[PDB]
Amino acid sequence: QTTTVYSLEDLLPYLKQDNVDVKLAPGTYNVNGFDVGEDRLFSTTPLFLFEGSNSTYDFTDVKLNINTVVLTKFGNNEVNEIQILGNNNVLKNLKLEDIGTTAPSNRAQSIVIDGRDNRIEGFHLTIRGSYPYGYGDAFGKGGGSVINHRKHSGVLIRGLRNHLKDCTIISRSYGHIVFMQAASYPTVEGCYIEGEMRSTDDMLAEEGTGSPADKVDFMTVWGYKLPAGYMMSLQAGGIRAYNAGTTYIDGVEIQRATDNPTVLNCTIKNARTGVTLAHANGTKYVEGCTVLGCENGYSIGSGTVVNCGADAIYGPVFKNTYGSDKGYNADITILPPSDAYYNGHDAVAYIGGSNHNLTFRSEITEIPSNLKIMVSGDLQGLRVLHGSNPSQNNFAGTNIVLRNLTNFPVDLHSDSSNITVTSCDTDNITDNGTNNSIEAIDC
Repeated sequence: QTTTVYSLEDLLPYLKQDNVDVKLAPGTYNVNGFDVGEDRLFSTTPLFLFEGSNSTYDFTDVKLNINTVVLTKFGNNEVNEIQILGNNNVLKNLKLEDIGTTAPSNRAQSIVIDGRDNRIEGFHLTIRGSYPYGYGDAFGKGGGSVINHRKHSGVLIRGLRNHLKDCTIISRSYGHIVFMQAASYPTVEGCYIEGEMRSTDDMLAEEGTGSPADKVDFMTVWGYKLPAGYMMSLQAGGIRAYNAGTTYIDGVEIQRATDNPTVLNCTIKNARTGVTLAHANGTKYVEGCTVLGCENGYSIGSGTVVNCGADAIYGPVFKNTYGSDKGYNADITILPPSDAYYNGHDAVAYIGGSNHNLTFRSEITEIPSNLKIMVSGDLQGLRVLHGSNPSQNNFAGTNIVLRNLTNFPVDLHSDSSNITVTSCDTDNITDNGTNNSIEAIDC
């Protein structure tokens, strides 16, 4: 009972209907500035507002090119390209590309998933257009920013039991790539998520150019001049959950934290973090993932990370977020480097909180001398120097199992206690903590 349409104009009325089975015919469809206006294709934002329920939309072999100037055609208002408000919808196989790099007038998201039991599968999304682009979050990601931002993020998962499956999300925009706000039981599965990087040294080389960073003398939002020797993503989170947000289900506005997120078989490359779910409540579960060249690998706060890998070229593979982290169980492989090392954090892992069970595995034999597993201590992390983000650094670790099946050294700080360490080698383990146990393992 599939209805096939051959233009965006004939597609739009179906987005208001329940129980439809619609296919946009293979082809290339362009959305330009002249398509936005009262008498034009798109009079309102979101451009594609899926209000119906129990519908299926087939975008196989559809290329949708959206000119980034459309992000400025709705005044000082947020522009979403796609938003799902209905329930039990399936959208599949769309290839969506932002054309050009024009920044939104306010902010933008490519896709916002509200409602319940929706699935977006097989999408290929290229995100462009944001301001400032080139600094990551160094000069602001919220209010009071050093440089005023106009962010543009990829997929915002909200609602209930919403599902992003087998998608490719490429971001060249300052914003999250995939993030969750007020989402209950979201699932991200089989996705490839990719940003790009820039060194802080390259940013500092803007001295004397009159760039926005040069005009503030490179003073970051963290309270200090941008330090040399770090590799930053130009994006925010690869997959990042919020402890806040607004969603809509069945007409009901809901403000709540993300809860019960699941991330399965995802690859995240060159983002600010691979998988960060520490701010979500409920059960956090991450399995089968690969994090490459991110500033941080896995930070879920509490729950399970199993059969996951990350390299350590730009940041630690593992970070406890706060000293209140409790019950973080993790089995992480430190992968061979995906590119040259540029890790100014001087750690492959930062461990704290209590009652964790942590296994690290690696076949790396060539260990850079600045890389160690830290239990407590003063992490030289880009965003936590000099008292910045104080709850995220310099906290105690107690009652933690640490199985170090790697050649990386371990430093147990004086704030660590009751750490049960097993390790391939114990000669490179420094123990300044209280009542820690260190035992050797064979190979």
